[PDB]
Order: sequence, then C-alpha cells, then structure tokens
Amino acid sequence: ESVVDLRGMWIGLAVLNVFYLIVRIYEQVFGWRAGLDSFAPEFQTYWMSILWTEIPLELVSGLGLAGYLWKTRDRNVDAVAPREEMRRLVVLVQWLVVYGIAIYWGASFFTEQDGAWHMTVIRDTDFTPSHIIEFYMSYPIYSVIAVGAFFYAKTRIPYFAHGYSLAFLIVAIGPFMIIPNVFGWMALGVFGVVLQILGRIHALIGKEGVA
Amino acid sequence: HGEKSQQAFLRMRTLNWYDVQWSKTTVNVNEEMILSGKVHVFSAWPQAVANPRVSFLNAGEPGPVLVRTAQFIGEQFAPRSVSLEIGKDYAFSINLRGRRAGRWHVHAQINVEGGGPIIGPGQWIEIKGDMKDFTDPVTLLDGSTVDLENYGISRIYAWHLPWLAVGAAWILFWFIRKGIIASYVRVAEGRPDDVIGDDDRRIGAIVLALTILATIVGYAVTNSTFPRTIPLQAGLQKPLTPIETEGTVGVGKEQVTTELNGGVYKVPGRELTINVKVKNGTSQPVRLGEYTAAGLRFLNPTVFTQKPDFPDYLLADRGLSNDDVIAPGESKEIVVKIQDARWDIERLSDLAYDTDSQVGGLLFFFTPDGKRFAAEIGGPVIPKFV
Amino acid sequence: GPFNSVAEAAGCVATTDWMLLVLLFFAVLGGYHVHFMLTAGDWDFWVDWKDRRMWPTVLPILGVTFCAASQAFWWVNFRLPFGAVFAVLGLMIGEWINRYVNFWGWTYFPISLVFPSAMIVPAIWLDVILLLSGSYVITAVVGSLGWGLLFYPNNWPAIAAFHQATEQHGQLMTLADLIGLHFVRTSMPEYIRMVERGTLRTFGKDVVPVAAFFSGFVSMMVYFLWWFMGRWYSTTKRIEQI
Amino acid sequence: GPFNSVAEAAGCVATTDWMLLVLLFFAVLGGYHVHFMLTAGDWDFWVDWKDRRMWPTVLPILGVTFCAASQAFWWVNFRLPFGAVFAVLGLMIGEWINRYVNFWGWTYFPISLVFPSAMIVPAIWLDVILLLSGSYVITAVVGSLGWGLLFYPNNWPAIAAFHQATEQHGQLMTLADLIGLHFVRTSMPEYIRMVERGTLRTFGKDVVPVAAFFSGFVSMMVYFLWWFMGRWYSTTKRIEQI
Ligand SMILES: [Cu+2]
Ligand SMILES: [Zn+2]
Ligand SMILES: [Zn+2]
Repeated sequence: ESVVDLRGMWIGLAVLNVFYLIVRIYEQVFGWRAGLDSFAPEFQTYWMSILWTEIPLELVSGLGLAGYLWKTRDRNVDAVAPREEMRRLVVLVQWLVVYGIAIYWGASFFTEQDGAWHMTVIRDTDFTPSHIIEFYMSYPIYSVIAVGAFFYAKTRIPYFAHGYSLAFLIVAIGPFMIIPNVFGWMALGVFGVVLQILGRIHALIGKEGVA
Repeated sequence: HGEKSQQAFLRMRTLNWYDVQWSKTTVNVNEEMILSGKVHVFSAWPQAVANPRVSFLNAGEPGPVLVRTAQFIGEQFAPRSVSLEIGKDYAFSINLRGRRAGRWHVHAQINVEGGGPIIGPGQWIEIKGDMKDFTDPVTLLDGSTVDLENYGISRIYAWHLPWLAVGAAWILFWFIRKGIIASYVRVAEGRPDDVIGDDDRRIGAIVLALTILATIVGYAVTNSTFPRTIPLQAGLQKPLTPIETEGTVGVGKEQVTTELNGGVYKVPGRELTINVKVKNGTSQPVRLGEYTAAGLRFLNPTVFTQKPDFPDYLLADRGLSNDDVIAPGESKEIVVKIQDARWDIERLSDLAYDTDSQVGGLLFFFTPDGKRFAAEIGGPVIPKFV
Repeated sequence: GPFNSVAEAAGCVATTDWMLLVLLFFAVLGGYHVHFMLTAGDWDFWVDWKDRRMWPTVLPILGVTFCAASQAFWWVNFRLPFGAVFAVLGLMIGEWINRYVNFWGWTYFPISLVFPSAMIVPAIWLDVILLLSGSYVITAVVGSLGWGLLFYPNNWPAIAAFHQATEQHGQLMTLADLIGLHFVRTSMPEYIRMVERGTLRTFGKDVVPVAAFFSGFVSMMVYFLWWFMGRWYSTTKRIEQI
Repeated sequence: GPFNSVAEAAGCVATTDWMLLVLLFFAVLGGYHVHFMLTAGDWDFWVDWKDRRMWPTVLPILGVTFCAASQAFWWVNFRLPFGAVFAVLGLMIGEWINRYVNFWGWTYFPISLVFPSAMIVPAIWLDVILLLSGSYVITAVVGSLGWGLLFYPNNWPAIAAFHQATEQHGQLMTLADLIGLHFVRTSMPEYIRMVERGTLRTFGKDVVPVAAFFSGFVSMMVYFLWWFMGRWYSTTKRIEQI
C-alpha cells in the first residue's frame, strides 16, 4: 500500500497536455490555407473532418466512462477501511486536478483564442476552426472529465454515494449551461467539493495534535 | 472571403462597389500598394440594416498581413467612423504595407453600425520577404520616430511581469508559512488565531505600504518620461464629400434612368432576366455595358469587346444584351439577360431563401466615345423553379 | 492515522496541499476568465479601448466579482489572506498566455495592441485590508474602494507610452489609436468602441478621478453580493433527490 | 374507513379522482393561457407571424414554463408522467376552442389565419425524458433541449401549405402574407410583426436550425426556474397571521 500514488494523474496530464499542443500546432498550420474559407474543399478535409468525428467520439467516451465507473462501482462501499478511503479520496483529488487543467484549456485558452479569430475572418459559417476546437472539442472534454470525477466520487467514496453533493452537482452540470452569442451563475462549486473532501480528511484522524 | 454566405438581397441593396482596383498585386515586406474604388449607397436601403449614417472603411484581410497606413473616403482621412448618405456615391482608398509573406485575399470593406460587415471585391496579393524585416515606422509630435511594430512592448512586460511575480510570491509565502490542510483543520477545530495574528498582519501592513509606494513611484516616474499625453481621439467625422463628377448616379444635366419592371431568376440557378425601362436624359446614343451586383461585374461583350483587369471570380463576360443605341431623349424598355455561373457561385441565386426576393445594383451605359453613364437598378424579382 | 507512519502522514499532507492549490488555481481561472472575457471584454482586449471613463469603470466593477468570491472561500475556511491575488493572478496568467500564444502567436497582433489590464496591485490592497481586519464588511467598503481608486494608477505605467501624440494627415491621434488603425482587425470599426467621447456635463479636467471614485463605490455593492456568492459556492450540502 | 363499506371507499376514490383531474386541468389551463397569451402572443395568434427566427424562439421558451411547473407537481407528488402533456394539451384546447368559436365564429377570420402553434410533440419528449430518468436535472437539460429542437418540425406539417409562393402585382408573397393582407385586421400593420427581416450577420441557410438550438438551450434555464416555481406553488404551509 501507498495512500498517495499519482501515476494515473501524470498519465492523464501528459496525454491531455500533449494532445492540446498537437491541436494548437494543427491550428497554427491549417488555420491558414485551410480554415479561412469554409466554402473551400480544404475546409471539409481539414476542419469538418474533426467536427464530424469528435462529437461521436466524445459522446461515446462520456457514456462509456460513466457506464464503466458504475459497473465497477463499490457495491460494498460503507465497509471501506479508513486507509482505503484515504486512498480513494486522494484519487478523487487526482481526477479534480486533471479537471482543473481541462477547465484551463477549455474555458481560458480556447475560449479567448476565439477572440482573436473573430478579428481574422468575417465567418462563412458557425463552424470556424476556433469554434470546432472550442465549443465542440475543448468544452465536451472537460465536461466528460467532470462527469467522471463526479461518478468516481459517487461510486467509491461513502459520502458522495447516497446524497448527490449539491456543489459537485453544479460542477458536473454547469458546463451544459455554457452558451454564448449570437453577471453570475457559474461553475466554481469546486469550492464546496474540496471543502467536503477536507471535511472528510479531517475526520480520518482523531489524534491530530501532529498538525 | 465568407461574403458568399451573406444574404443576397442584403449584399445587392446596400453597397454597389465599382472601379475597385489594387495598384500592386505583389509586394515585399515593407512595400506599399493602394486599394481604391468607388461605392454608391443604394437608395432603397433595407430595413434590416441600420442607417449608414455611422460607418467604417476597411481592408478585409486575414489579420494584419498588410498594415493599413492611412485610408480615405468622402475626401477625408478616415481613422474614425464616417457617414454615408443614402443614394450617393463615394470614392475611397486604402494604403496598405506588406507585413507577412504569403498570398492573401484583400477586399474593400465597409461596416455599418447596427449593420454588419459589407464586403467589397477582393484580390489575391502575394507578399514576399521576411516578417522579421517589417518596420513601420511613425513620427511623434515631439519629433522622434518609433517602430510601431515593437514600440512600448517591453515597457509593458517590465511592468506586467514583476507584478505577476510579486503576485505569485504572496500566494507561495502564505501557502508555505502554514498551509492548506493544516489551516482548514485549525479553523474547523478551535479558533484560527493560530493561523493569523500579528506578526502575520505586520507582514501584510508592510507589503501593502511597499506596494503603494511602488505604485506611486512607477506613476511619478512614468509622468517624467511622457509628460504630455492626449486621451484616445474618437468620434464620427464631419460629413463626407460625394463624387460630383460627371457621371454618376443622379448628378448633372446628363442622366440615365432605369426602372425595373419585374424579373425572373431560375432556381437553380444561373440566370436572371429583367425588364428595364430606360430613359436617356443624355445627349448621346448609349448602349448598356454592365450590370454590377455585390462586387460582381456582368459585362456586355458587345461593349466590353475585351476585357478588363479584374479578379477571377467575379468578372463575368455575359450580361447580354440587345444592341440598339438608346437614342438621346429616348425612352425605351429592354429585356436584359444576366447569365453566368458566377451568379450561382457567389450565391446570388440563393435569393429564393431570403425574406425579400428583390435585386439591386448599378447598370453602366456607354456612349460611342468614352463616357460611362450610371443608373441604379433594383426591385422585386420572381423565382422560377427548376 | 490511517497512515503507516508519521512520514507517510506528512508526505500525504504536503502533496495533497499542492494538488489542491493547483486544482483550485485552474478552477478559478476558468470561471473568472470566461465571465470577465464575456463582460469586461473588449476593454481588456484592445489598447485603443482603454479610455479615461469606460475602461476604469467597467473593469474594476466586473473584476472584483471573483476576487470577493475567492476571498470568501479562502478567508472563511482557512484564514489564508490571498483570495483576491489568487483570483486576479489567475486571470492575468490566463489572459497573458493567450495574448502572447494566440492574439500574437496565431494572428500576429502586436502585444502593444492586446495587453491586459493591470490588476495585481488593487488585488493586493483587497487582500491585506481583509487580513488587517478580519471583517468582510470593512473590506467590502474600504477595501474595495481602494480596489477602485488604485486601478488607473497601476495601469498608467503600461499605458502612458501609447498616449503620446502623433499627427497623421492633419489630425491628432494617440499611438493607441494608431496601433488600432494600423494592425487591421476585420471586425473592430471605430464606433463599436465605447470609450469617452465628451459631454456638455463634464466640468474639468476631472474625468479619471470621478471614474475611479465611481468604480470604488460601485464595486462595494458587487463585492458584498459576490462574497455571499462565494459562500453559497462553498456549500457542503447533500440533496437526496435529482 | 370513515366509509360504511369497501364499495363506498372505492366509489369515493374513483370519483374524487375524476373531480381532481378535471379541476386541475382547467386550473392549469387558466393560468397557462393567460400567461402564454400575454407573452407568446401574437406569434401564436397569426399565421403571418410564424417566421423562421422569432416564433420558433419565443414560443418554446415561454411555453416550457407551465410544462415544468406541471411536471414539478405531477411527478414529485404522484409519479404521474404527464405533467407537460397535461399543461400543453390544456393550452391547445383553450386556444383551439377560442380560435374556432371566437376568432372565426364571432369575427369571421378564417382558421388558416388564426390556428395555434403545435406543441403536443415536444411536450411528449419532455414527459418521457422525465419518465425514463426520474431526474428533473437530466430533464432540464436533455428533455428541454429536445423540447426546443422538436418545435419547428412538429409545426411544419400545419404551416408549410402557407409557405407556397404567389406573385401579387409583381412582388413575391407567401400565402401566409396573403392571408394576412386579405382578411383585414384593424390593428395589425405589417411592421408591428416581429418576424425575421434579414441581417448581414447571417451566414447560410441556417436560420431555423440555430433558432431551434437557441430555444433548446434557453428553455433549460426557464425549465429549471419553473420547476422550482411548481415546487413553491405546491406548498402546504399555513401562516397564522394576515
Ligand atoms: Cu476573400
Ligand atoms: Zn449505502
Ligand atoms: Zn523589427
């Protein structure tokens, strides 16, 4: 045993961060001489190929990940040893870190990236290379990852099972309320989520003069 | 690019682009060219589009591949927004200056305030050289010259980066001097106070007092460099001057006039046939030379025997015809046949999709000598299916 | 604990501490950035939108939102005095990375045209007013007033070089206006702007000072509201039904 | 029971059941109709208001309101999966009785001018999405997205006949435009309408699809809000003072 692992995290982090880097290099190259005129055949082969492909892949990956965490759920969750709970909830915190990164790329990088592209074209279509990446890839991805985080918590930690964390809810569902054109109700309930984890870390030790 | 996807009737019945030319199609980094032309604001300006009272000239282009060095319209340097008057004509020009190597579609463009972009004709410009070589530059009032490409930028980082750093150090400091979990626990248990108490406050009182000092200093320092500064200069410009030459829709003793009397356009999708009631208010026999729509030129090969410098795309050598010098003072109704693939390709044929099934544009009539006399055409046209 | 030694206990605490800081930092960055981007725009994107009236008004007011929520989370639950700066720096980083890697790196707009608003300084004021008086009420007032006032000055050193004057074909322009005209944006006609254009009801000479005081006073309200927002986003409630 | 037999108990349950179904139907009809009439108007009243952009936007959004509250009542307290269809049918009936008995029967406007918007189909999607996943949250999202999307196509069969083209005095008109011009209303000048009139910011060809999606996404929010409204209207609280 080791309560702290982290391999899973680094795998998810390298696989996610290289992927986006490939996507950014891909748009630097095929942004020009492929993505400026959506009427051209190059738009079909280089841009719509991504869109038509990613939507189903993300939808299958979403349902496939939920379905898997559920089938493999802990049917004996109330029986979990203090140590194994401590491990399961370090894994939650792993999920949430990957989701932190996912949210950065999706909501910061690729969203404001759309800002500069709006000043580049006059738009043939709703599906600009910017949007294809931002709305149809970048956002679904952290949406999926968020649902995973939630599902993992519901199926492995007694607390997140029998309940629905209201804060975790807002986190998993909030994304499905992002819509642009054409103040404040946002996802930021990770605040609640980490307080519930801390609530739970606190309780997994009675002899805490050591901190 | 993209204009192909804007609604036909809007393209047709807002700006009627003509005499658009591009001075050089090929330029090195740092080399100028002028993009110039004329524009007639259509008199039946659509309701969908706010009044062109409040407008802006522009180079449609994919980012700053060429740098705009000045532009003019009306008869006026126009870095700010201008007023076009319904049913009048305006000359414009843009001076552009090569910046990124490649091959690029540079249109004339005008945006109207509650309107959107209206995209004039474009041409491919090859820009060759190395973007590293690009310079402006630009003369300040105090006599100096700056290179706008680079100017001011490190002064921004010199201020932005340090603070972003002081930013992080404030976070790391607290995180590390008594941490996250350790702090959650203390607060949740007994009181904090084991988390914060002077000298923790002293640190903050200090840091703040430095921060405001650094803020004052940086302020008084930047007023010493740069002691005379103006606020951004914004606002609509005095009314423009229209083209009075010579001419030229609704100007001078000599006019041509063109009432549209119904028309038919096949869906789909290459032909438009129109009845035009022409009045020759000139003193010379005139033949119809040209229909122009949305940038597009439909030429009469009888008049344009051969055969102008103009973009691909765009230039259609069939807007036939019927040859019969319309006579001076005469008043005649002629059947005009706009045929060419370019109608379908630039999606004017998608008129059948619009909430207003109606053409606009200009007709050009020519004397036996040079003179071109211009008339606005526009009105209801009916689709004929398959 | 549920730990094999004291070494495993300490090693876990320190590394969950890192993961939490990093996940919280990028969580807030996303929320804050989308919100801000969609509102404060526009004025943050473009040098020639940074006037004496609009910008130093809309920005402090839309920007204080997530600082207050972040203070609410960090102060109430940990007594950590970096909620404002945490949020603000996040915004800065999210913005800067983008302006450099994309506005410039993708689309070749020079950084003089697209540099962000400077916010760390007021963010600090905000954080230490909360530290010195563990009262959100005193902060919501005197803290966020300072947040307002401080905005313009802390931007002035990045901004002033662009407010030097040029003459271009007979007509005065700032360098900002000029960087605007020069580096052609396809959809930024000078009129979509929303910068100060003069009024008959201005007396002075006082344009920036009143905009500063205005943004201070209005931020107080926004700060009060968003503090509580932070509290509600901090909720540890379970619900039973969906 | 307080019943003399089991026959009296059964007879009571069955006939109080009817009475409750009939009082609830007509109670919901009343509220829904007044609300809808005052907001969705206007687009519902007139065939020449049923355009590609406004109608398939305002209608699903304003129409989802009472469907959500009705689901909030019927599902939470009884697990009956007809809250939407219940509301929606009521609206249709209230509407159709009026168009036939009054718009036509009293004021002689032909039914092709005054027929209501088709809504049963999206109402069904809404109800069975709630039935398959006893979740209002999943319904608020996917249910009410399908509500939006389904609106236009379920209207198309009733609407399309009137989008055939006619030439009148050298100018194109739809039959719907014609029915509007012909059957003179005293206070319906073409311009009070609020239908699509074109824009420079439309690309395609895509007018109905984006209206459909827009309505789906906006309805989610309205659905969320109106669910909880249905909850609060469900209140069994007594208050003690007036
Ligand atoms: Cu082009
Ligand atoms: Zn259980
Ligand atoms: Zn250089």
